[PDB]
Amino acid sequence: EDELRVRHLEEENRGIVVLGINRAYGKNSLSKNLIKMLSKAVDALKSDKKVRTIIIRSEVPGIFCAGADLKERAKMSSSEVGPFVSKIRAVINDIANLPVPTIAAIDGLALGGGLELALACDIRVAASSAKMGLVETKLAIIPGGGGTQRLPRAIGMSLAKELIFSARVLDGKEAKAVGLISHVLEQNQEGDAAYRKALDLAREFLPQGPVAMRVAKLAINQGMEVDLVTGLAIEEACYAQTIPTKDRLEGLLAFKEKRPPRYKGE
Amino acid sequence: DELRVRHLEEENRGIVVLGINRAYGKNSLSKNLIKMLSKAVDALKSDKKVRTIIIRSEVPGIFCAGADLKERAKMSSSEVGPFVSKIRAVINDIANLPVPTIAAIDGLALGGGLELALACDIRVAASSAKMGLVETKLAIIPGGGGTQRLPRAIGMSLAKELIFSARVLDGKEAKAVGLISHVLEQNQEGDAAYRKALDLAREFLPQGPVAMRVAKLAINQGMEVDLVTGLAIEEACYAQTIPTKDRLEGLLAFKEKRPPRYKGE
Amino acid sequence: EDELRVRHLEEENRGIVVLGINRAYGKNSLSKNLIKMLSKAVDALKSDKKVRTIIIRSEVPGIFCAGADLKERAKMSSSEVGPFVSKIRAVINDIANLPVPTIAAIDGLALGGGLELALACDIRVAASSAKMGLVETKLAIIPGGGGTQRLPRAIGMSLAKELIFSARVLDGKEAKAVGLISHVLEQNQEGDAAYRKALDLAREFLPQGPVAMRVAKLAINQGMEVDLVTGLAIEEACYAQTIPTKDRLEGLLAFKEKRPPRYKGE
Amino acid sequence: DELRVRHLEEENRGIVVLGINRAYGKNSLSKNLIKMLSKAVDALKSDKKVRTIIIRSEVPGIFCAGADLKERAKMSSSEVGPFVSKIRAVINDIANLPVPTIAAIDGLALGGGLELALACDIRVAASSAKMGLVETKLAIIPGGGGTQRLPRAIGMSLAKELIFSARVLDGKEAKAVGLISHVLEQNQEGDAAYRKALDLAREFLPQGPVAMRVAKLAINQGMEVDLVTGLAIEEACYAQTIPTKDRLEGLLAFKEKRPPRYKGE
Amino acid sequence: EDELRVRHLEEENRGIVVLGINRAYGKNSLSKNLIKMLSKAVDALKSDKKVRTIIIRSEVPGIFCAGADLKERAKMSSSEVGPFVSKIRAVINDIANLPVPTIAAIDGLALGGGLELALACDIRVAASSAKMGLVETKLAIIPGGGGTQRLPRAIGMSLAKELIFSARVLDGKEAKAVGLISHVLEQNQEGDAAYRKALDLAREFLPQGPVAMRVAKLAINQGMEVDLVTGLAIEEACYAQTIPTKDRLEGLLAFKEKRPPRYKGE
Amino acid sequence: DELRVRHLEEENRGIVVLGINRAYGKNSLSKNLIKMLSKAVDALKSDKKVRTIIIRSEVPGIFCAGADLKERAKMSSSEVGPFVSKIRAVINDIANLPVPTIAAIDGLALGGGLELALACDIRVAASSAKMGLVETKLAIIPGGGGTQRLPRAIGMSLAKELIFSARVLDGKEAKAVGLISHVLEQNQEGDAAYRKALDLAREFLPQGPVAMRVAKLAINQGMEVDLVTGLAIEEACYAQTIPTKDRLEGLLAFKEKRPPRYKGE
Repeated sequence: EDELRVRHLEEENRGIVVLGINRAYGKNSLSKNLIKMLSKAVDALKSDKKVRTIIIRSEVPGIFCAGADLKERAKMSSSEVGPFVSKIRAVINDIANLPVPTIAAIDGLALGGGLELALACDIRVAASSAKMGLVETKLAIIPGGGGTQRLPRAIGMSLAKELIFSARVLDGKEAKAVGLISHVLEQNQEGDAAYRKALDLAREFLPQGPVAMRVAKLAINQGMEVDLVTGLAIEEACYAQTIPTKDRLEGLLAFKEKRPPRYKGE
Repeated sequence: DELRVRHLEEENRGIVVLGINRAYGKNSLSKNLIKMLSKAVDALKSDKKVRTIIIRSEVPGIFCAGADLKERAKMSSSEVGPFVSKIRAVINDIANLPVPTIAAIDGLALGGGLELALACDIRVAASSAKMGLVETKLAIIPGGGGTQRLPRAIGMSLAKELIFSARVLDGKEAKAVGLISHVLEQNQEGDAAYRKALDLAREFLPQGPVAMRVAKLAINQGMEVDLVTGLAIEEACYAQTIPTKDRLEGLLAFKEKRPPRYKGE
Repeated sequence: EDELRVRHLEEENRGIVVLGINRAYGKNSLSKNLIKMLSKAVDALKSDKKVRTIIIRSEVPGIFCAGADLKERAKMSSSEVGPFVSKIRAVINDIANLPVPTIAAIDGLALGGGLELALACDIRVAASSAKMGLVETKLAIIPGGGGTQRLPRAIGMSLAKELIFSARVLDGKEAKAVGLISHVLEQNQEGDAAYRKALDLAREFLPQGPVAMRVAKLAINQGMEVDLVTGLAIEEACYAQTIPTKDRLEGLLAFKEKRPPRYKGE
Repeated sequence: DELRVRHLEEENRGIVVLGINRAYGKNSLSKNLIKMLSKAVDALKSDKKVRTIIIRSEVPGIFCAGADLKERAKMSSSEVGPFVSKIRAVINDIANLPVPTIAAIDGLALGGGLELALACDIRVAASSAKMGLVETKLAIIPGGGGTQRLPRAIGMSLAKELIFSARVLDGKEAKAVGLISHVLEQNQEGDAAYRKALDLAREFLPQGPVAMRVAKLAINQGMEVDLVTGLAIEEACYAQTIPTKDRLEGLLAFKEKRPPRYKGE
Repeated sequence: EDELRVRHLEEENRGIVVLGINRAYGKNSLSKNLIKMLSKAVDALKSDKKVRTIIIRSEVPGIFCAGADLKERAKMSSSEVGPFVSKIRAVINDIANLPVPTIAAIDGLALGGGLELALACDIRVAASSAKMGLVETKLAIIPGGGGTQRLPRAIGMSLAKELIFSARVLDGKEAKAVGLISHVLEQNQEGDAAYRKALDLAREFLPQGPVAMRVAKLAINQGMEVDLVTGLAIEEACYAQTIPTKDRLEGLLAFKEKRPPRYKGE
Repeated sequence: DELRVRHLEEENRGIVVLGINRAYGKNSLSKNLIKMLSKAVDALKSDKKVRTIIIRSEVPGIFCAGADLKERAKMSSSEVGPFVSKIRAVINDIANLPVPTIAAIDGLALGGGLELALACDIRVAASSAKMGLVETKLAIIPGGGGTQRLPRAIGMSLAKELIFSARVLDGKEAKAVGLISHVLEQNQEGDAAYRKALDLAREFLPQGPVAMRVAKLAINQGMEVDLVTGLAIEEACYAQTIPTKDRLEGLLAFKEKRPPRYKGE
């Protein structure tokens, strides 16, 4: 439906695919269709084995994603609200589980599902003028896209609570100071400084073992949600997966022959 | 009495202040203060109008110096364990208070005192405030949840060092390690943190009471289990806001470009 | 052997035992023998009852521990790498479980197992010029010394992922900003500034009650890996252990007589 | 035609049956049956009327022999991992269906077939039905969630023995070790388990739909976390039934001494 | 008043404390008042020092507890229900946490709260003709006294689901068969068959060391709800508490002098 | 000399037996016996050829009575705990052995004895054999993992009663409460369980050793975390058997209608 565009970058960006929300008419809000195309796209990248890094961004300057579409919501019966929100929550959770490194490039507004979707990404970067927050309580509801879970895990319980309790919106610098994002940027002429940084950062990921990068992501993600000892067991099992791989050997041979490894993800 | 409870009014209505007032014992956690604090906390649990609670001291220069040492000296070994557990219990009840909580540290917060603050959702302290857990200097350990909440709030490393060294920090340092959310210059009235607390509390009053309560649950409960279960807890908590009158007011208020009128239902 | 030295300091520093890696010829890499010696050293202190605090450092300037010895690994078959690496993960985890406070003095390079060895310590102190990181992904593998579990817990999932995905190395300054270390300082002409500071901090731990210090480490370490309610029960059971000790009485007396306590560790 | 999804009527109205019909190849979890199955299970997650789901086979003697060995030999190791995970995935969705699920074992249930059965809430089998996880005899392990659900259903010890030995049990034995709740003697038609599963589902139909679904959520989620968190999950689940019309109907019906008639809301 | 009575058995039962429910006109239902009285009694006993075992039973023949009072519920605005139910769930959990061993003597009907209270006890004993179950789904609600939690734990998930789903009611015999109870016996001419058996069982616990018995309960209850490794640490910290006890040496001494132990709870 | 490590052969090739020979002490866990047990179990972890381990007593009528009371009464406060932790640490190492473990209870198994058995994957015991955890009668509590393994093995309620009453059971009773998986009648040789253990152990020899190892891993680890993470571990483990030569052999043997020839790798 054009609102979502999945691009597979070429040349020096080979290995990086991009997901760009494009829906100005609705401030990139999460409409019933946008999460289907989104869900559709995500399920596809799951299996896509040639991908090495996924960037999520907006093609509408000044806006990343305003969250759920309040308009469509007012037309939903109480017995329909829950199911729809849960759908939002699940598509975002699917994003948090994408096989490869993920980067959310915030160049504009990002509220509710907008920020929540970015919270599902591994790393977040934003212009200093970008605005983001979870303002659900002001509407007598709560973040329904995992924000009640990922925000506290990302910036700490106390700060996440203050933000949700006050439904306060932060700008790039504030977000960076609280830890919400790793890199804060200075918006440029075309309003894509964040996306730009994301591209650069992603390139730093391309030269590594595709198989290593994935199990490493698994070890980190799964292990953080269980006791450390079990977490250690998970690392061992992820590491085991890198042993019978060619890249493991192509890497040891790359340094012998003093040259950039030619990993294949094998 | 040694514990004051007051429901603020007007532009502060919806804020309940728990004020410790035992200048005599430096606000130490005595058997009585603990008994009263417990009643206070359980009552508030049921209160339907409270939208935020502030825990502060009504004695300048002191927040709470932890457990009363004069009493401990008169306790038999078979009494100590149960007593400290009674303390750990109340602190945890305070940690589970329904509405948002804010500790206003304008004085010395040691052991039980600091642990009480750690049980609150947010902490604000004056620059000159001194806080810390120095139990190891006494051959014991934090028994009010400190060994648990401290590492959770500032991280294992920083929390361990503080416990191992039994180091006391000031407001500036606590802000640096993330022990508190807001630090500020103590005013001449000796209630800087308290004032700031009030300004921050007011920022909570406008939100849907139901939403605020289950939002706290989703957070407090979600953090202590795996993310997937947390997401389920989030769904269950959201579910409760859907069939509320406030959720509609929220949408309507938006549609009529006006401030919402939430009633907690 | 001179490979791993164990210094039981005394008088003024009594209670402090230091572990110094001394494999200058191999950048202090975690060789087969070093592991075996390190393991024995740990297990030894694991029960030593005099100890009050352990410090892990290098006696080779500019180098802390380069991590796994890339050389021995070269002479390993795929059916052996796993077991070996798991052996490392086990010793490093043994270090994490030492009964007393542990400090890692970093006055030089800390990569892979080396940085992981430090993460297993309670406190990390380094010189702003010291470099550290987990570069496994560049070689097509992942941190096998517990790094996938300890790096996200110490500096947060997002940054931890960025450092591992990009295989970036940091200096003390950056490590301080990311929260990787708790103390950073300028290197001295002796190249042992971290050690100096580490030793100073260990001294602050000496006056405290020994039994109380150990159960406090158990409570914190253990409670951090289960729901908070259980941690509270764990705190309770750890505290109960200080109740009938002589030290606790000595503590209340010292306070009464307004004097310094004489803790015997019982 | 390979996958029949029927919405029964009459006294069984509210029961949805999913029958695997591929005698062609002993109902093996092939690339196709999987896609169709996933489509089916997904569809059911949103099925507003269903009150209980029964999974059975329409090929006498065979339930589901598990992963398609024929296909497995055609895929490179680079394709194995994914497909096996796809299985584990669809079976996991079956485990989280909103309503009560019943697996009727009237035939051979091996590997994925038995793992599919463990994803259901309740299992019933004919005494002559053979079931098991024999993965080890093929140098692999159960990849349909078997290593997790079997230990959970029958306990560690027994589950390990069954998996270490790759031993196949019969209805009676399966019933002996707890692998199933209901065993009965097979019949001429070869559908005794299915028939029993129907009479079990009918017992479920009369209860309030909402409470039933949230009851399942509370049970499934609470079991995978500490008891305390689980009690909070319970509370949040219970809360969702308070504001329902069915809840008042229940009390209304009790007052009038009549059977309640729940509509979901 | 006497709607709940606490008896401190003496003679050969000294140490045993019977908690009986005497509220016949409401089938020992959990009303505001009984819940309150019950909570105080429970709280009190929680700090009682001479208790060795607590037995919970009904003073009314043919009835244990029919759960919440439908009467009060009918007269209860929705915003009042959630709070009142959590209060039953909380008290039942305090019961689950009592210091010493607890036994539920089911001599009559045990429905909802009643059965849930019984599940909060460590051991359940019931007359063969006793009726027990959770029928909440028949009322469009779910168990709210812990049932969705304690039933699956006690008898397994599959069996727990089927009982809840069909809202089936079992008898003493059928309860023993599914593991809902540990001991089942034919009723007597007094109607206190389960109680008499519970007394005989309670007596078996008396000769043991009070402290050990307690920390043992802590270790079992707490370690069960967390990973085993952490569970093993909780056992360590609980064992530790028996080491400095005088009773520990009594057991040893009593053994040497080949004679019965005389423990005094310290 | 008091602990016999023996690698059987011919028909039993692959099985190794841990023999506790120490009648001059009822096989009590002495600081020295533990020493050896730890070193033997530490080496078995690296043994490539081992496919199954069997812990047995070479002393008839006695399996293991636990820690040696005598040495204990010669230990000061400070030594007890450290020592008991050594028992718990080894028994735990045992529980973590890479391959299947079968405990042959042909005689009295108490305290550390039963706890040593609880650490094995499967427990086989004579009908006359006696086993229990009687620590509470000694004013202490199970210190080899019993407060944890027993409750997970036979249920919380039963485990509580066995530990609270500190009663002893006989093979028959152990069977009905799930404490053991197999019960026999003791023979003239006084080694009934052992024999069963071997027969049972023979059923394991053929399966893929790699699959076997990662199967125990998945089961042991998944049972202690949430189900969802449990499935992840299973995937990660299934992953390890994919690139092996054994898996291919499995598909080949089947194809060529012949028994599988597995050999790790």
